[PDB]
Amino acid sequence: WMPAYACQRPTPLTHHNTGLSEALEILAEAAGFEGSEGRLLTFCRAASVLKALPSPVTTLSQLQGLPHFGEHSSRVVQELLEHGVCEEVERVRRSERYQTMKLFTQIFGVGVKTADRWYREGLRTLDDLREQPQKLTQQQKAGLQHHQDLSTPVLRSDVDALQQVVEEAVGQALPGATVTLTGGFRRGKLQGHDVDFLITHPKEGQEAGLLPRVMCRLQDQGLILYHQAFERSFCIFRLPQPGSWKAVRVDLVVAPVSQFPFALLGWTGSKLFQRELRRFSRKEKGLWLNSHGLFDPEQKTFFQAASEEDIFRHLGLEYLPPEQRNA
DNA sequence: CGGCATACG
DNA sequence: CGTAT
DNA sequence: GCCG
Ligand SMILES: [Mn+2]
Ligand SMILES: [Mn+2]
Ligand SMILES: [Mn+2]
Ligand SMILES: [Mn+2]
Ligand code: NA
Repeated sequence: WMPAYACQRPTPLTHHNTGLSEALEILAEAAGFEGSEGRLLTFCRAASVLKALPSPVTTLSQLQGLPHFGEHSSRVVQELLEHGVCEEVERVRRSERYQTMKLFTQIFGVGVKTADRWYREGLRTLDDLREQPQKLTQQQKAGLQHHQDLSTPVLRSDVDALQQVVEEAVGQALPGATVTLTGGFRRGKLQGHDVDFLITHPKEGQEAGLLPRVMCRLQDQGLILYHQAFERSFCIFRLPQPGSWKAVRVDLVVAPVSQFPFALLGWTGSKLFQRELRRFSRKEKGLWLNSHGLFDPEQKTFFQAASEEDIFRHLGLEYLPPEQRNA
């Protein structure tokens, strides 16, 4: 009843087991802070299974047979059902290690390995990081300088205003080029931590050199606070606000139209959905999937897709619209 | 036992 | 390493 | 942590 891959089942944005999935995702996050990507994946998968169930779980017996639910994840659910709280989860929640790792890794430019080094060096606050600016890359400095704004949820009004200015810069840089909203907002989310845009042109090859031209034109309009030939740009915008402005993270990607369905699929997510889809592709169908194409390593050929639907079908998967990819 | 998605900057 | 989904 |  429950397939093992997240790409084989609908996962809507609103589901019926937020309490259980949120607890399992704390353990997944903590597993990553300690350097166990395997444990992180399992806990993420178990949480995602609960998001795909049609009703709330109220008895431990409702977990029998579900993939990715073993002794550990079942004990967590069990404790939550009986006592409303899981000791392990609360221990992690309150721990200085978890709180400081979450604080540091939330910084744009800081990952687990960087945050772990700083923690081992005794650092605990953002001010501690500001004290010693020599130990900061230019990317981390931008992330730290705009951390407050970047912690404010991005709203749909922000998306619409951002798309207008991106579309204007793109149109000035290359007539006929298009801008597609991707990421969580394409999956139907009402908030987010950034905005993701995918850019192409209907005539293969015309998009060459586009992203630098777009960035220059945004910078000349005073819209760029930070950015780094390139096809992916992880920026921070200076988004006008009534009488003021706020910093917003914006990802711009350029793809040739031949790759557009694969880039759209990859950049629409969710993150777990794409990992599971790529694992399914390779492990179950012997095909290599990424945001550029779908590769057959035996024939040494690429699958010519015209749409996301074509990709799902070539993989033998029932099509899922973006709003059902919230694994 | 060993894998666990797969790229670009 | 960081980033992205 | 779970599973092929
Ligand atoms: Mn008990
Ligand atoms: Mn996003
Ligand atoms: Mn993004
Ligand atoms: Mn993301
Ligand atoms: Na980070």
